[PDB]
Parts: sequence; C-alpha cells; structure tokens
Amino acid sequence: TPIKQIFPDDAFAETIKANLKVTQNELNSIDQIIANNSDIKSVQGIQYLPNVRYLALGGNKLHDISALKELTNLTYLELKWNQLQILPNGVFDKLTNLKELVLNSNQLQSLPDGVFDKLTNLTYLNLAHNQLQSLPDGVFDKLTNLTGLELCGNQLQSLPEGVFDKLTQLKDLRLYQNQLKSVPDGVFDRLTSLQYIWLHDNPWDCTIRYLSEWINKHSGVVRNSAGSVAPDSAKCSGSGKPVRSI
Amino acid sequence: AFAETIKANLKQNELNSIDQIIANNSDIKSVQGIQYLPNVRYLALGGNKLHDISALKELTNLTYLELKWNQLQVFDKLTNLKELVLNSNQLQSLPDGVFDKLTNLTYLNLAHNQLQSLPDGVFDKLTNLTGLELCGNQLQSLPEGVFDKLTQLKDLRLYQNQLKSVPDGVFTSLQYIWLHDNPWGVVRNSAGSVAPDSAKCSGSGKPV
Amino acid sequence: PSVFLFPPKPKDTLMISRTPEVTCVVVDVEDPEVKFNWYVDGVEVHNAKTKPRENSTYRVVSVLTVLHQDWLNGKEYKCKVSNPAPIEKTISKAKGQPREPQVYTLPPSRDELTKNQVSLTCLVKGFYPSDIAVEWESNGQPENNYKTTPPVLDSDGSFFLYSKLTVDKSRWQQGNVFSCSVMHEALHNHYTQKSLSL
Amino acid sequence: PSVFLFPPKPKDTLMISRTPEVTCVVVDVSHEDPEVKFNWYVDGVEVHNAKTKPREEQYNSTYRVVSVLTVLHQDWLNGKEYKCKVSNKALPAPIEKTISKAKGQPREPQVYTLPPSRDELTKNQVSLTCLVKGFYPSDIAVEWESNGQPENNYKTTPPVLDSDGSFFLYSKLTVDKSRWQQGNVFSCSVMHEALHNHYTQKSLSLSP
Ligand SMILES: *[C@@H]1O[C@H](CO[C@@H]2O[C@@H](C)[C@@H](O)[C@@H](O)[C@@H]2O)[C@@H](O[C@@H]2O[C@H](CO)[C@@H](O[C@@H]3O[C@H](CO[C@H]4O[C@H](CO)[C@@H](O)[C@H](O)[C@@H]4O[C@@H]4O[C@H](CO)[C@@H](O)[C@H](O)[C@H]4NC(C)=O)[C@@H](O)[C@H](O[C@H]4O[C@H](CO)[C@@H](O)[C@H](O)[C@@H]4O[C@@H]4O[C@H](CO)[C@@H](O)[C@H](O)[C@H]4NC(C)=O)[C@@H]3O)[C@H](O)[C@H]2NC(C)=O)[C@H](O)[C@H]1NC(C)=O
Ligand SMILES: *[C@@H]1O[C@H](CO[C@@H]2O[C@@H](C)[C@@H](O)[C@@H](O)[C@@H]2O)[C@@H](O[C@@H]2O[C@H](CO)[C@@H](O[C@@H]3O[C@H](CO[C@H]4O[C@H](CO)[C@@H](O)[C@H](O)[C@@H]4O[C@@H]4O[C@H](CO)[C@@H](O)[C@H](O)[C@H]4NC(C)=O)[C@@H](O)[C@H](O[C@H]4O[C@H](CO)[C@@H](O)[C@H](O)[C@@H]4O[C@@H]4O[C@H](CO)[C@@H](O)[C@H](O)[C@H]4NC(C)=O)[C@@H]3O)[C@H](O)[C@H]2NC(C)=O)[C@H](O)[C@H]1NC(C)=O
Repeated sequence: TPIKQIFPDDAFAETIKANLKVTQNELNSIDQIIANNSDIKSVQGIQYLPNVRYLALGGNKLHDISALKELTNLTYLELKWNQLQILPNGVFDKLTNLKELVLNSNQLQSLPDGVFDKLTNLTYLNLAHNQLQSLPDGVFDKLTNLTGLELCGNQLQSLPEGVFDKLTQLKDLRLYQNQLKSVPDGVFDRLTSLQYIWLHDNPWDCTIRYLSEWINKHSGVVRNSAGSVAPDSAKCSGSGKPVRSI
Repeated sequence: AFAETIKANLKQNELNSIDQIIANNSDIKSVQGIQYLPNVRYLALGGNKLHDISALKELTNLTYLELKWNQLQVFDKLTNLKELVLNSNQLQSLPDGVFDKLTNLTYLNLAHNQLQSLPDGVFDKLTNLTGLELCGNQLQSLPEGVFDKLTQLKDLRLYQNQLKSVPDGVFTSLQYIWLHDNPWGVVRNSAGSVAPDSAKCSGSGKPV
Repeated sequence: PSVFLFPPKPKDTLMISRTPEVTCVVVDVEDPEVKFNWYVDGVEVHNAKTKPRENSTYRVVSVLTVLHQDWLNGKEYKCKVSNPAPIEKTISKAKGQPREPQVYTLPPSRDELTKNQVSLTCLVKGFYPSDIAVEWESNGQPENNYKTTPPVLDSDGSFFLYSKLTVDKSRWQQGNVFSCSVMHEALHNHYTQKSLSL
Repeated sequence: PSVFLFPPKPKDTLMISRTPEVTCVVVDVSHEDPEVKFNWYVDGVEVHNAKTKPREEQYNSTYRVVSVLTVLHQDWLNGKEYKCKVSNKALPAPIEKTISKAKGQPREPQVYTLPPSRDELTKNQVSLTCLVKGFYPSDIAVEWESNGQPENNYKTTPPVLDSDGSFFLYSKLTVDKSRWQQGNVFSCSVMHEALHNHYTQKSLSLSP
C-alpha cells in the first residue's frame, strides 16, 4: 500500500512519509513517531504499527484516540492540547507498558471509573488545565508507581476521600487553580514520598483544621507559583489570610 | 592604545610572563615599552600606523613578527625570528644586508611595498627559507645570484612588478613561482593554477 | 527586533539543588521598551524576571524559573515580546525516546606519562536527549581541572561526549582514585558514578 | 541583505591534494534588486580570481547567491586576510567582512590513543578513542585507518577550549569487539599546521 492509502489524514501521511524517508515489515519497523503541532485530525491507520513505543501527538486536533487501543508496546503517550472531549472507557486498559501519559489542556469533561486501572506502570500523569469537576472514587489506586500527578487549572469541586490512597511513590502533586473548598481528612497522610505540593489559588473554606495542621507539619513541601518554598500561599477564601495561620 | 592590548593580555615581573602579543587592526602609532618585556615570542601588529621598530631591536627571543599595513618607510639581534611579515608598508628600499643575521627565518613577506632595488647579498644568508613574496613592488633590478644561496625555497612570488628581463641563470625545492603582470609545472597564475603562458611579452603580449 | 529562546543549563535541571531557568533574549529593537509575557504549556505565567539592558545593542533579557522537573517532563516554554506586532517563540526538551548513557573511564596513554600532568577521560556514549551533566571528584572532594566536550551526534542517532580531567602525574601514579559522575534523565536517581585509578 | 564568510576546510588547507576555498555567502537579496557585486581583497590588495555561483531562490521567496575564492598555496596558513565586500541596491553602503586564520602562536598537538574500557569489552562493539590535546589554532583534521586502508565509522568532537588556551578534541572510532580482539592495528591520523609534514599517526591494538 502507498502512503496515501493507509492514512486518510493529510498531515498524518506527511509524518509517516517523513519518518521512513509501504511494506508491513517496513511499518513494523517503527518504534517512535514525533508528530506534534502538525495540524492532525485523526490517526486512522496507527493500528498497523504495533511496535511503536514513543508517541508525540501534542498540539494537534484529535477527537478520538480509538485507534491506539491495541498499540501494546507504548510507554510515552503525549496528547497535550488536542480536542478530546470525554474519555472512552477501557481505552487505556491495553497500554500496560505506559510510564507517562500527558492529557494536558484538552476539553475533557469527566473521567470514567477505573480508566487508568490497567496502568500500574505509570510514573507520570498530566491532567492539568482540563475541565474536570470531580474524580472517580479511588481512580488513583491502581497507580502505585506514580511519581508525579498534575491536576492544576481544572474546576475540581471536591476530592474523593483517600483518592490518593495507593500513591506512596508520589513526589509531585499539583492542585493549584481549582475550585477547591476543602480536602478529605487524611487525603495526604499516606503521600509519603511527596516533596512538592501545589495548593495556592483555591477558595479555601476556613470555617479548615486538618489542612491547617498538615501544612505546619509539612512546612516545606508547599510551593507558590514562582517555585520558592512558600506555605502561606494557600489563602483562605474571603479573608485572604493564609491557611496555616489558623 | 597600545596599553589596552597589555591590559587585555594581562587581564615589573608581570611583563616577563607575556610570551605573545596579539594586537592587529588597532590604532597603534608607538610600540614603546615593548623592550620592557623580553621573554616575548609572538607579535601581531597588522593595521596600526607605525614607522619605528627601534623599540623592538632587542626582543631577542621573538619568533613571529607580523607588520602588515603600517607606515614604515634592527633585525640583527633577533636571530630566532622565523616568520617576518612586512607587506603593505611604504618602505622605499631596504638597508644593505639587514636580513643576514636572522639565519633561522623561513617566511619573508615583502609584498606590495615600493622596491625598485634589491641590495645584493641580503637574501643569501638564510638558507632555510620556504616562501618569499616580492609581488606588487616597483622591481626593475633583480640582482643576479640573489636566489642562488636559497635552496629550500618552495614559494617565490614576483607578479605585478616592472621587470623587463632577468639574469637567466638565477633560477630545486621550488614548486611555486609567480611571474605574471610583468612587462618584459612550477609557474602559476593569480587564480591559483599551473599556467605557463601567463608570462606575456611586453606589447606583443605573446606568451614567452 | 529579533527574539531568541535558550534552554536551561543541563547542570541545573539535573542537580535540582540549583534553580534552572529559561532565558528569553531579544536584540536589535529609540524604543528600548519591550513587554514580556510568558506561557508554560499554553497557560500564562507572571513569575519571570527582567535584567537591566545593554553597535547599539538592545540586549534585553527575561529569565523564567523552571518548576521542579517541568523541563524533563517535556513542558513547552513560550516567550512573547511586543514592540511591529507581538513576536512569539517556543522552546522544549528534545522529543524522542530517552536512552540511558554508557559511562566508561579511560586512563592516560602510557605515552602521556612523560609529562608533568596526565589526562583522565570519561566516555559517555549513547544517551538521549543531549541534556546531560558530568563532573569529577577524588577522595570525597570534587576536582575542578576538567573540560567536557559538547554532545556529538553519533551513527546510531544518539549522543556521546568526553570529559578530560587533568591531574599532576605525581597524583595519578600514587594510585589515587578519581570518580567521573554523570547526571541524566535516563539514569536511576538521575545519577551514576564511575571511578578509575592506577 | 546579509553576508556570511566561511573559511576553508582544514582538510583542504592541510592536504593541498585538495583545493582550499574561502566562501562568501549572501542571503535576503530579493526581489526588487537581485544584483550583487562581490569585491575580494587578499591581505588588502583587491583580486579578481573569484568565480561567482548562480543565484538560487529558496522557500523563503528570496535569493542566496554565493561567491567562492581559491586559496593560493599556504596563504591561509601564512596568515593572509581575506575580505568580502557586497554591493546591492537594497542597502545604504556596501557590506564588508574579513576572515583570517586565528592569531596566536602555533602549538603542536599531542596525540594519544586509548583502548576500550574493560566494561566495554562486555559488549558487541567497542570504542577506540583518540585524544588530541594542546594544539593552536583550532584548524585541524582527524581520521582513522586500520591496515593501510581507511575506517569510516568514527565521529569527532569539535575543538574545545582548554584551561591553558590551547584546543583539544576526541575522536571515537567504533569497531566490532572481534576485530579489536583478533589483534588488528588501528591508527588515528592527524593533520595540523604545527606538525612536521603537517602529519602524525598514532596506532593502538592489543598485544598479549
Ligand atoms: C548587534 O551586535 C549584537 C551582538 O554583537 C555580537 O557581539 C560582538 C562583541 C561581536 O562579536 C559581534 O560581531 C556580534 O554580532 C548582535 O546580537 C546577536 O544577534 C544574533 C542573531 O542575529 C544572535 O545569534 C544567535 O545566537 C544563538 C546562540 O546564542 C548563543 O551563542 C552565541 C555565540 O555563538 C552568543 O551570541 C549568545 O549570547 C548565546 O550564548 C549562549 O546563550 C545562553 C544564554 O545566556 C547561555 O546559557 C549559553 O551558555 C551561551 N553559550 C555560549 C556563549 O557558548 C544561535 O543559536 C542563533 O542561531 C539560530 O537562529 C539563527 C538565525 O539567525 C540560525 O543561524 C541558527 O540556525 C539558529 O537557528 C536555531 O538553531 C538551533 C539549533 O538547531 C535551534 O534553536 C533551532 O534549530 C533554530 N531556531 C530558529 C531558526 O528559530 C543565533 O545565531 C547572537 O547571539 C547575538 N549576539 C549576542 C552576544 O547575543 C546583533 O544582531 C547586532 N544587531 C544587528 C546585526 O542588527
Ligand atoms: C531565508 O533564506 C535562508 C534560508 O533559510 C534557511 O534554509 C532553509 C533550508 C531552512 O533550513 C531554514 O531553517 C533556514 O532558515 C536564510 O538564510 C540563513 O540566514 C542565517 C542568518 O540570517 C544564516 O545563519 C548564519 O550562518 C552561519 C552558518 O551557516 C552555515 O551552517 C548552516 C547549518 O549549520 C548552513 O545551513 C549554512 O549554509 C552554512 O553552511 C556552510 O557553508 C560553507 C560554504 O558554502 C561551507 O564551507 C561550510 O562547511 C558550511 N557549514 C555547515 C554546513 O555547517 C553561522 O556561522 C552564522 O553565525 C554567525 O553570525 C551570526 C549573526 O547572525 C552570529 O550570531 C553568530 O554568533 C555567528 O557570528 C559569527 O561567529 C564567529 C565566531 O563565533 C565569528 O566569525 C564572529 O563572531 C561572527 N561574525 C558575524 C556575526 O558576522 C549564522 O548562523 C544561515 O547561514 C542562512 N542559511 C543558508 C542556507 O544560507 C535566510 O535568513 C532567510 N531570510 C529571511 C527569512 O528573510
């Protein structure tokens, strides 16, 4: 088959024409694809390259990622800034070799229960600056190897209790720029390896005695938007006074 | 002026630790003080406005002397000199045998000055010379035997001068000679190519 | 009005004890006043600096601090200058699947042991991307008489380099043990240390 | 309307078997006036031996016209200064740029081959490294060869400024662990101006 016949997306043909500079043995020689900000609409045909391990698809206009369901040798998946709207269920269940998943700045409205649960090898998950209002109960519980979790810039109304249960290896948790009023008691008490937490720019209801006590105990993992260590950055709603000061 | 080269070279005993001075296309008129730093070896002075090199007559250990484009119009005491660059000056002659002491010299560039004469025996006292440049002068006297005491010479440039003939017999190491623009496999042309017919007979322009 | 974007120093993204930063640089530009907006991953930030200004060279610079592991994670940094219309430019860590560097240490040529000081060399081949740190150290303290060549693209599409540490042959021949330390994203703990002695 | 002046390749100027050239590139010459006039001056004297290439448009919808000039013999090594001057309608005064070999006293490179790390003999392919240290200027050329005929599977590091002002670099030749172990003798050849005959060749192999 020619370049034009396997891939109906103009841009996606242009990137498979650039990678190889075709035979199925040729198509089975493709280990990575770098095709970011390349004006791409659908990856129809990406199912015939089962040995691809690295996939750079950020900055494109994807709606459906259905054709990646079986690519079982993937480990890096970067889909930052596309047009994804909701996440089909089980679509990640087969990517059990993923270590890093970047769903940065899409239009995702919600997460189905247990969509990540077949990704036990993940260390990095970027869901920041989407449109999430809430999170499936213990969605982050099969994700035991998770070193960084980014959620900032959403409209998160509230966090499930123990939602961060099986995340001992977590070192970086990002929550700033959310519509958070309070956190479950003992949501963070198991986050043992946590070295960076981001909590500023949240309407902290200080009506707030667990978080006020968790921050003083860990008065060195909180960082403001500039990077400097700064625990007075989580400000109470209305008053504007720092949380840790109550 | 000259001091800012020193202030940049040295970012007393301090002038002794200066072996090389790189300071070309500056605005230097005097080089005075250049005797107060003896252990100095490399000297680059191209693009200044000098006329005296009196201050240098006693830098005995220097091995490179670059004097391109200066207003020159002394060498006996720096025998370790190896490469002496003296093109684009205005010098109208050359003292009768000031190249005799520096036996170790190997590159002499006298191109584009103003030499109608050549003191006989000035070239005979430096056998290991590799290149010699006399192009762009007022040459008209090419003294005889002058290139005979020069065996290791590989480049000898005589283009753009006023020679009407040569003592036949003045010309083994030699691979490159230049004879063009004069109005009478080792010869080349100004464009870098073995070109034996580039020696055109005056007026008739007939190669010979 | 020419604008450029320069990535943080690998020594800073891998040592973490240091603050990395991305340096935006505008030259050419009478009107030496330029507003700088910054964006990480498509979202505007305001934490950036600006240094005092500097042919009549308009070397006005804005530096922006890297948060934690944002660089290695693959965040994209965009600088936006204004007076023309706004000129935007983006910079990001090199895309492609990382590869772990091999580090081998290589003692001085016998023929060099005739000179007041010898050369110890550290060969680091086959890493990706080229972002990498290399340093030397002896018995607990660090050395400092070393130079490291820049990454070089290799036949297999990865990088290599060498660091040459220079010590007094009296110090090599005594049997002292020097250590080449190397910091890259594809190394466990971002870190490996190789040693060599007589 | 911008000009860029590249030097000759070291490989050309140290082999002379190959023909060195100094290239003057101009880009952004379009449309309006596509007329460029190069003037060349070697050591300050204008010269007319430059054959100019035909102009060439690119997807920038602008022109990039090249002039190339031949280097007469050791002129680059001897320190000749090459100046390019472009005149186009699209700018006030003509543009000028001079290029010349780096000033500073020449220093001989030291050349040392290094056999593979023991931990590298646990692999299919080993690295033979060449250490060239202590040369000036940077103009240098490095090659590898096995049994008289050449090896073509090495990458060379660009010259690096060392703590004493000289340069150094490494050359990594990759080979099969078997060729190394069978006891073949490989060579790192080096071409530089401060070398006798501008050449040196160091060899490495294992003998039990
Ligand atoms: C008025 O003069 C000033 C400055 O004068 C200068 O200094 C004096 C003393 C004299 O020497 C002058 O002759 C000289 O001009 C002019 O200002 C210059 O403007 C030019 C562009 O016009 C800049 O060129 C860029 O330089 C970068 C690299 O910059 C680093 O290295 C330079 C030296 O090599 C140095 O100048 C820089 O300061 C800088 O040094 C590094 O900077 C960081 C930040 O501090 C630091 O962490 C590093 O440690 C440090 N490293 C050092 C010192 O070693 C170069 O990469 C740029 O090239 C890109 O774009 C080009 C288009 O012009 C193109 O040729 C290239 O292909 C390249 O394109 C990019 O390539 C890379 C790699 O692939 C990649 O990013 C992309 O592929 C691609 N991106 C694209 C296309 O977008 C560029 O050449 C000068 O740096 C700057 N001089 C200084 C000191 O800043 C001024 O222009 C004059 N005014 C005029 C003519 O009108
Ligand atoms: C539109 O048209 C063209 C084409 O666009 C280009 O081509 C296409 C295919 C795409 O790739 C595009 O991405 C690309 O933009 C544009 O033309 C370009 O314009 C820029 C600057 O305006 C030029 O950059 C300068 O070039 C030299 C290096 O150029 C060599 O290396 C390139 C790749 O590495 C190669 O592409 C070039 O062809 C060129 O190749 C060499 O050519 C010779 C002989 O032909 C050969 O012998 C060489 O071996 C070969 N080298 C190779 C292959 O590697 C670079 O050195 C310049 O940097 C100096 O000047 C800067 C000022 O801008 C300054 O910042 C730098 O620091 C540095 O300054 C000098 O540095 C040294 C020591 O540090 C010293 O002399 C001085 O301090 C200082 N001197 C100064 C300032 O004068 C610089 O990067 C591109 O070459 C040029 N591309 C081509 C193909 O010509 C054009 O700009 C576009 N115009 C528009 C949009 O309007």
